[PDB]
This record gives sequence, C-alpha cells and structure tokens, in this order.
Amino acid sequence: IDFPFAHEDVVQKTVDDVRTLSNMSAAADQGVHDVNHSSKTLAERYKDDITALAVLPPRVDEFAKSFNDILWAGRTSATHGVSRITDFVDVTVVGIVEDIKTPEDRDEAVIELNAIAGQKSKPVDGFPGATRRLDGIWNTSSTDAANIAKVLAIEKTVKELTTAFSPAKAGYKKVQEALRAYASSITKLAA
Amino acid sequence: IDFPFAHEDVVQKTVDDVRTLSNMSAAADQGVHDVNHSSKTLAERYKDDITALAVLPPRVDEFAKSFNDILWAGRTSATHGVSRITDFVDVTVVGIVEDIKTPEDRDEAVIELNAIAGQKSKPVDGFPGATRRLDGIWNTSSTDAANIAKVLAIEKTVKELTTAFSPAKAGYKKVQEALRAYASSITKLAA
Ligand code: NA
Ligand code: NA
Repeated sequence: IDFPFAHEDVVQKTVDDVRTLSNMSAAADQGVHDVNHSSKTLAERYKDDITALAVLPPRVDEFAKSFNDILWAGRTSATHGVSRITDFVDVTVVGIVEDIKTPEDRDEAVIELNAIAGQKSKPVDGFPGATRRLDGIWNTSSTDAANIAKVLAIEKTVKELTTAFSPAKAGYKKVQEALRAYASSITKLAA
Repeated sequence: IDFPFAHEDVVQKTVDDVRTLSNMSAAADQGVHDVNHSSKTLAERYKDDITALAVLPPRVDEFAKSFNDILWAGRTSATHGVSRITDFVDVTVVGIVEDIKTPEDRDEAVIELNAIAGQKSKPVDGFPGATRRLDGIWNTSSTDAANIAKVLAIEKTVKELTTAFSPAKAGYKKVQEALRAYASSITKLAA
C-alpha cells in the first residue's frame, strides 16, 4: 500500500508541476498581452498616415480573448481538482474510512471510494500542459481510493490504513494548496 | 511665374516629407515584424504545453504580407514620381522647351506640357500618408507644366523661361533623388 504523496520527493515534483503550470500561464498570458499592447501602440503611432495598420489589433485581440477562456478552463479544472481532494481526503477518508462503525457505514465507505475512483476529468482544450499535470493529480486520488477500497472485503486493518495514509495527508494538502493558488492566480491575471 | 522648387525652403520641406515617408515605412515595417517575430517566439516557447498559441502567428503573418504589398504600392507610386520628373524636367523642359525651333516643335512643347498637366496618380490604398505627400509632389509638376504651357500663345519669352525655371531644376533633382532613395529602400526592407 504505497501512497505516492506519502513520500516528500513525489509531493515536491507534483507541487513543482502545478507551480510550473501556474507560472507558465502567467508568463504566456503576459506574452500575449505584450504582443497585443505592442500591436495597438504601433497602429496608434501611425494612425494618421497608415490606415491599414488598424486591421491588425482586432485580429490579435480576438485571439487574446480565446486565450483567456482557455486559461479559465484551466482554472475550472484546477478548482474541481481542489474539490476532489477535499471529497477524497476530508469527506471520505477522514469523514468515513477513519470513523467506520456499522455495515451501513462501510456500505458508504467502499462505495464512496468507488464513485471517486470512477470519476474522470474534462481535459483543457488547447492546453495539453494543463490536462497532463492535472489528470496526473486527479488520477493519484482515483488510484489511492481504489487501493483503499480493495483493502476492505476490519478494526485491525483500519488502524493500519489510518496510520499508513497519514503521511499522504500532508502530501495531499501540499498539492491542494498549490492547485488552490494556481486557481486563485488565474482570476487575478487580467490586472 | 513662381516655381515652388525654385526656393530652397520649399525644396527642403518636400525632401523632408519624402524622408519622413521613407523612414516611417521602415519604422512601421519593423514594428510589424517585431510584433510578428515576438508572436512566433512565444508560440515556440510554449509549443509542447499550450497548443492554442499556434493559432496566432498565422493571423499576424497574413497581415504582415498585406502590409508589405501596401509598402510596395507606395514604392510603385514613388518610382512613377521619379519617371514623371524625368519626363517633365529632362525630356520636356530641357529636351523641348529650351530647344524650341519651329511651329511643329512647339506643337510638341505646349501639348506635351498639357499631357503632363492632365496626368493623375493612383493613390496608395491604406497609406494616405503616402498618397498625400506623393500627390503633393506629382501636382507641383502638373501646375508648373500648365504655367509654362500657358506662357506660350517667342524667342524672348524662352530665355526668360529658361532662366526663371533654372533655380527649379536643382529643386526637382533634389526631390527626385529623395523619391529615388525611398523607392530603393522599400526593395531592401525584407532583409
Ligand atoms: Na497519494
Ligand atoms: Na517647381
């Protein structure tokens, strides 16, 4: 029963991944706006004499807005990533799997981990960088849920489960905060 | 009988006009290519991760090529401007009006000045800066031709004409060389 985020080396690699995804989005968005700004200033610089230069900024602006939508599609996937980790770690694992009592309780536990492992993610169209690193994190949860759920079918196994998953929690919260900061940053980009 | 290019102040204002037209074309073309270059490098910088960024350079490139055509339409008008001055000053004035002999000769002179005054210019679509400064020079010839042609209908008037137009010749050649250099520069821009 390995938990990829129970190891500090994996957690850092994953936090970097998200940082890299956040920073890239910032850099690229600026790059697009600098191009867009530069385009506008140029047409303004020769607006009296060169009338055709006005045709360009609108073309660069229509793209800039398409680009912003993709960046916000990325944000949306990141927030669902934050939600997902809360539902796995806090609602399911700590809420149910650590507080297991009755058949009717674990009836929730093993199912609720199954519903989690069965969930998939909308990819970010035109942003395969975001799709790849986000799916990688989404799927760590799916795999950890599955593993945990297979290791039922009691009270002995649960104390081992709790103890074994414990090192993963700080890992998960580390990754959740990275995603949460990436999602926050996107909202602030247009400023 | 004033000749606008017989005065050193007007000739300079006109040479500047053309210089301003040459330099602007250079500056703006570079401005468009810098934007275009910057657009391409940006998509290259994030080609693995951000697939949608590739949509932009093609849009900026289609414009860049439209822009080059306008700059070359400007060149074409400038070269016709050079040709025009040669036909007025060197072929007509010095070729015919200074060498006037017979009725059949001046039959050419007054007509040939009339055909000149009757010629008009194709404007440079999307480049009203170029249209304005080029038409201004085109029309100085048209007006000077007309004036000269009205001041027939002999051998007395011709020596006054010759002498009076003389200060204009250096003016014209000054303007022709400016236009000739502007036309030359355009051919070299894409490099
Ligand atoms: Na894990
Ligand atoms: Na003149």
